Amino acid sequence: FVQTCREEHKKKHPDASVNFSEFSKKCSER
DNA sequence: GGTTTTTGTCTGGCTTCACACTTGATTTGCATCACTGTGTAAGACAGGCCAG
Repeated sequence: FVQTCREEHKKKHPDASVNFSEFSKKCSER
């Protein structure tokens, strides 16, 4: 799932390179 | 069902090779040479059963 989540968020966060720990937490929380 | 494991996910900044291009003198790869001895089998041949 995590790849798809991050791919969707590529536009959600306009140009940010997101953290590993926090992105894990977010994909986890959904 | 809980309790245990495998195997993924997301980045980048890292380390470690391969490739890039040239020249010409080495080094390798590979097929070939000339050549007889040896096995195999295509011949020839004397031989002996038997009939006129």
